[PDB]
Amino acid sequence: PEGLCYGLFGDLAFAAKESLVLASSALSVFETMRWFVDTAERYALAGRPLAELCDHNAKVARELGRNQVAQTWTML
Amino acid sequence: MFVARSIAADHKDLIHDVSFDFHGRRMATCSSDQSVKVWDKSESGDWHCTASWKTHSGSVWRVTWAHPEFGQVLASCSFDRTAAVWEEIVQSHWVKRTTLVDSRTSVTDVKFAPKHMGLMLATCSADGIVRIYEAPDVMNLSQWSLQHEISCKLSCSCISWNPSSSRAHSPMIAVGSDDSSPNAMAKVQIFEYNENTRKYAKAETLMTVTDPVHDIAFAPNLGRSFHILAIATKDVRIFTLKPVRKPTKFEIHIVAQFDNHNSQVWRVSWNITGTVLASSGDDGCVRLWKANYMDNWKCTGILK
Amino acid sequence: DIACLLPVHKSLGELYILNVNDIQETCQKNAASALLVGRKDLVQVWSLATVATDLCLGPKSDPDLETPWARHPFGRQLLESLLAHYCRLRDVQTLAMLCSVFEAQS
Repeated sequence: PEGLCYGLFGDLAFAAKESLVLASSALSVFETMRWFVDTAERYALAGRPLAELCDHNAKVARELGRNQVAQTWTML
Repeated sequence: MFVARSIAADHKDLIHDVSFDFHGRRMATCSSDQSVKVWDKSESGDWHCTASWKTHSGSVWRVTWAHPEFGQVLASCSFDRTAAVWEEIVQSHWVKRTTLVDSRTSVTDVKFAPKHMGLMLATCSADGIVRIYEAPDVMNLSQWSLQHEISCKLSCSCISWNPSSSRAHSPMIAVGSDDSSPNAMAKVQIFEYNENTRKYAKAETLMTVTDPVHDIAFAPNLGRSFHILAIATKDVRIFTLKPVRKPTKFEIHIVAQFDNHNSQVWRVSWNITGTVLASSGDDGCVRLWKANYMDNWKCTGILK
Repeated sequence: DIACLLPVHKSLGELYILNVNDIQETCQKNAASALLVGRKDLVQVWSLATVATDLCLGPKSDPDLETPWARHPFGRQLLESLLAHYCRLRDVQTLAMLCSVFEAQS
């Protein structure tokens, strides 16, 4: 009776017949990875020395909210 | 906490599958009244129907999208013992391309191969035959050839490919049975492609599963070295298929067994990255599960 | 005087500091002492200690919230590699300090 699917934005589509929620079914999208985009945009990969690149990436990681990621750059 | 925004499908019968395409902005719904509908996203923030037609002469069970590289392509299987491929031509013109008519009883599942080895398509059959198609000319979608065929000696009810994109995992497929036989014969099987014999061969069989299977789903790899499989027989189960160093031999292990549903589990799905797993039982609720760096899976949400 | 052969130096021993109130405070001072003593190995390991103990990566309560820093290949494995290196070098001056700092961090 049912069907499920995910999405790139964490949206869940659920359809099930109106005998468990009998000749029709109802569905809804549940608006349940934002850091990925900003991490991709703000990073630096060339055009600077190694130390400057690591420092910039560490600053970006720290500003985004993940510190365990930020300290790895500084350690490197 | 998700917000459940409902949309009116206006389908004249049940709904059997929903699928997002590649970008999360279009979905396709298959129903039991021989219709396939397409919904697109607006900047306002709501889904509106942009295409609908009459597909088959039976009951459409599944609809799946293809990779955007090959175009906007859809596939569908039905109770009229066929399988079709459609393309959108620019307004909303959806045109039929082929009709895979080789089956004899019915077609239960249809899935596109991962888009790193061509435009390949695998269809199941209630008689127990899994057939793999191919299109050597990527751009003519009217020329499909039959490359392999597998007989599993049991009713077939599900299918799922291996998305692992590395040059260390020979492509493999998983099929699930639904036979309510009195004997406790295994109902999930795995086949893998051998490079030198140009033939699919049985790799391993999940003996511990002796209950009817309703859904099979692999987990996206994204850099792991082993594989993860989810089965929804009567409780959600997660397996592990770590190989041995150099068919191939896998050491299967059981990682989860969740009877939280107190009913029969119908369908499952994986998030985008093999971190969260969804489920759907007869109680009418969706449930999400996740790991905790000790490989101790636990619930992480209940949605009605 | 055979102090040229020993693995431990008294001059470094005089200038050390160990404050439980502020762990991060003591490591920079020890790094400066190592810099003014003539050992670049100590400056590197004390720099790693500074960047390895910041309060932002303190452990949490529920294991499901996030993986602890200790399981990272830089917390408990870098430390355990340096400890083994210094034991092989047989230097009980850096061993005691590193153990004390990382333990008092708890």
